[PDB]
Amino acid sequence: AAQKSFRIKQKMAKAKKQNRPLPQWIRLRTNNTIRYNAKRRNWRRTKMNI
Amino acid sequence: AGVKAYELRTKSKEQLASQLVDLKKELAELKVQKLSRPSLPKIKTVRKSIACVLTVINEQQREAVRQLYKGKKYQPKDLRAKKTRALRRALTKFEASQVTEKQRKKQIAFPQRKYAIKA
Amino acid sequence: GKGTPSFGKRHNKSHTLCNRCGRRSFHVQKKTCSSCGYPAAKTRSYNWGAKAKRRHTTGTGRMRYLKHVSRRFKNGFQTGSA
Amino acid sequence: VFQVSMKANKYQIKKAVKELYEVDVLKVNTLVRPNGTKKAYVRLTADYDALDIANRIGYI
RNA sequence: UUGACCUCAAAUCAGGUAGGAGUACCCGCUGAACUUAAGCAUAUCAAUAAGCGGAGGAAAAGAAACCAACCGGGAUUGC
RNA sequence: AUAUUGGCGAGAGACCGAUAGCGAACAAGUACAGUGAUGGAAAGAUGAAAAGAACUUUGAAAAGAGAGUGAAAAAGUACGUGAAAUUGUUGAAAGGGAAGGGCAUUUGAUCAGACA
RNA sequence: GUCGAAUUUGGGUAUAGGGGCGAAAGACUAAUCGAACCAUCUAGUAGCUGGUUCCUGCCGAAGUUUCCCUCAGGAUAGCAG
RNA sequence: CGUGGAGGUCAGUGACGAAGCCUAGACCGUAAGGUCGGGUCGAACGGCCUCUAGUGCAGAUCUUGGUGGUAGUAGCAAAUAUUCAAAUGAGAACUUUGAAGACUGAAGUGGGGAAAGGUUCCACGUCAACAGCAGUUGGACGUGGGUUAGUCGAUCCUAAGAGAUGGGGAAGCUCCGUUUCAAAGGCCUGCAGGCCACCAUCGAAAGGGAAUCCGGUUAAGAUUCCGGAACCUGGAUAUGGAUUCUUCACGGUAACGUAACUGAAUGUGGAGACGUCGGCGCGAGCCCUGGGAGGAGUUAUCUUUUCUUCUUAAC
RNA sequence: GCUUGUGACGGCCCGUGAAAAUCCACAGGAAGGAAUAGUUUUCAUGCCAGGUCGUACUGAUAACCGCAGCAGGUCUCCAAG
RNA sequence: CUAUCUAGCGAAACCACAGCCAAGGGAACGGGCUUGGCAGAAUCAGCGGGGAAAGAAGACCCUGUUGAGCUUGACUCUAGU
RNA sequence: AAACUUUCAACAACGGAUCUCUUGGUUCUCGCAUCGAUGAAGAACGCAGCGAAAUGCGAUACGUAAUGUGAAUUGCAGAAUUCCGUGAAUCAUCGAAUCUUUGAACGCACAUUGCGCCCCUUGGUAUUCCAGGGGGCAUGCCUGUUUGAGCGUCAUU
Ligand SMILES: [Zn+2]
Repeated sequence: AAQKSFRIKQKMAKAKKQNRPLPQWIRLRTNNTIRYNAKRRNWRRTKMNI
Repeated sequence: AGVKAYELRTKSKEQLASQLVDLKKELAELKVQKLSRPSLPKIKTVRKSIACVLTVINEQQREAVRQLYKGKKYQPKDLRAKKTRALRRALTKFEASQVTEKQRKKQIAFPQRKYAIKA
Repeated sequence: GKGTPSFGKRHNKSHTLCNRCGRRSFHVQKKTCSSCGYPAAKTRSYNWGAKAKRRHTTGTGRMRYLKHVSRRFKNGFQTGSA
Repeated sequence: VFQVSMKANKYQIKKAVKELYEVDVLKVNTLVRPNGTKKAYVRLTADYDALDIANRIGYI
């Protein structure tokens, strides 16, 4: 919020890295079951609660 | 492959420090190369080499300290056995076997005997 | 008056993050975590909250030290090496 | 421009730079990027060429 | 003046220890009501659940200020 | 000697078998909700093996049509089987403010059963 | 309607459930208030409402007595098997 | 009669096709149901004597899931309003550019921010999904980039107030109190000297608060970057200047004045530090406006005309 | 003239309209001080450093809460003719 | 501006099956039943009589050997004093 | 007669029932006793060549060392300095180390990546200032050590 805790910003980078799709080389792994990330987040729809 | 601790354990503190410095330098250069090129897994080996070097150095100091406190009353807390807390307290073999003198006399006079029932 | 327009007056977090429970449960004005109980030394637990007990109790995490204890006990708390 | 540990500070950074690269540092600016890293802008003195040292380092 | 004693203090003194976790079982403490009574207040649920303290690998109890009244038995615990 | 839904390591069952059985057979106390305490999911199956459809053609492309692999594509990542409600096409048939049904029979379509 | 005071308001702070606050309406207390929210006891109990899964055969009722803080229910006798 | 499962038995059936499903094809049974034929499908299953049970649904405003008529219906109607042409692209009511008209009309549909949000900001690519039409566009999707401080804030101070300590109550998690019935230390000169003391701590991105402005710059950043010019704090220090033989300055009647011009504990005082309303004066900015110097606009006619630049920070 | 700041005044009150950190001054007279020189760092000049975290963007008829790109609600500064 | 017609999009309540009436009888007001009147596809915009229309396990009433709030010289206790 | 409505079959659709399967659950019996200030459980953050998570680890970061096996891993590339070797593997085992910031949590605090003090050492002229590095600074209780107060109290100068 333009004057924000560093703890907060730490978590921001965390979420920024956690918001992405799968690398696709995993889908070719032997005996995989993971086609798409199930834990993604978009700011429009759902929130973090920080 | 890379380096081996059995080759390093014959070396000294100074040679090891130089080795470590060289490894960190090389690692820095490899990080530069990693963005020049798509992928660079030679960096893993030097990363693990650093770990092995630090392990050996730590071992040297630790064993030096151990032989320094060889057979002393108070050893350092990071050098005592860890066994578990309740044991690090609990009685010793000595203290457990401590016995009053009355009980000593009764034990010696009348210990349990070996006997058998046939005839 | 109390619903949809009133709920627009909500921008004052009554709770922050704990350093202990990591939850958005640290009350500010009260300075307590209604899940961890920090800054009390006792962990907050209640029998009637058994679901809650097992949401947090050992098993729920990494067990950085403990997981190796059965190995050590099985060995008999070894010393040295081969 | 450099990526730096979060526990760092300008003094340490300055020091380490002259150490590693044999340079006179004019000044330093820092920031914490949104990606959870420390970006470090570092001005040199006029006695040096940031460019020459960059391709000395092998990034260019 | 000097030297003791008693008491109480200090010290980042030397060395030690307690905290918290877990808590199926265990020793305690505190402690209800729905309920049942075809109502309900005693009573019951219950000396329970909830709440608090503290342990172990088992605990606790245990070598009789006992059971008895028989011709007497003989630590404790459990079936 | 006794207690033990906890912890660890074993071994078993006239148990449940993916709407069951622990809430969870899968990145489940996860996702998600709630200021908060707390609440709390759904979600299994190609094939022996991806051999996961080379190439051609139409199209902007998705895709289709081909071709082709494979035991099978009536196994083509919406994939084991693949039900019903429900819907499309085809075919047959009826129909004046319901439909459906019992007895009886015509008419129509279909069908078994007897001998050397 | 009021619009310069008993004004309006942000932010911080205090007050917590038989408790709080209340220029008093039983009003407000996170869309919840003649007793908040969450979990538990708890599957609380319920003479009351609803529901209660396959066939055939054989038999075949009662709504009346007596007592009950008993009258939408029970026990008992009777009918039935 | 039938379902799940168990013991036993048919030296039971079966990949040359098990169960499962469909079948206005057939057969048996009063019936519960059983059997057969065809199609599909692909790995286990049945008959009989017994045993065992979480054992047979149309209902419970039952539970979970799914699909329907309603129905291509209701309806997508506030916030004055759009239109032409090009480019793009497969494709343009809606993208871009351009041109017209129009609005908000500064109490703005502008510009900036606190709370909150968290990368949405920016670039490229990109339309399967969202944007209740559309979609070449996007706060979308995909990948990357981007947030620079001695001077801004936090950091410090304390307010309402919370909250340790000594202590006391409490079986107890804990409760009370924060000039507390406490043996509560640090100030200068290893030590001798010497003076003081209600001494936790937290509590304001609006209160108090040391100090920075300009011009430029990016796709996206700037009082943070660049160029230039300042300031403050802290610490080092050395040259100058000043003062002294009357050692610790002189002038002014005084108000006071100066480039400096000793001054410990200790004490006193001040600034921090402060309501609101009224009108009056002063200044800054803005508004209006005159001449002159540039540029643009109108110019059938008129208009010595309409508009616009003429600025100067902190220190 | 508008916005604004500001000064001195006046009215108002049973209301007289925070605190502390912090800086400075004064009273004081401890102490230490010149001549071959000695004293002074609130005058000037001169050298070095100045850490940590925040800094993008919106702030709303699309970035906040209202299950949503909801005609709602959300505190504030500038404000031309 | 709507409704209306069109391009595109695209729900919902409700739904035993359904949808022409009279009289009778009936749980004493039937869409169905009995006797009669009648009866021709598919329908469109409106329309607001009926569908004892939907909304909601009636808030009035009675019951329940179900409660709660409040009161009180009710029964029984109680912190306090 | 079409359409439309309705029924039946086929084929295709919606949907995921049924059947078969099952690295799961549940229940029972056995056996054992091992958390933690020598810093736990738990939390947050970050770590891979190419990862979002799960999993594992902690700046030595899907791990280091030692031991055993004895030549893999695997989605791609890279390796192979080997493959009769003190030597592959996400192997197993595990006794030696690392063990971010926290957490009972221990310098003080904690919506702060906030502000101090002691020792040693290093740079800047530096005992005094700044910075870096290294190590330390909780409370209560016990045992004792040293220093200490009290006309509490003894003996003598
Ligand atoms: Zn917390």
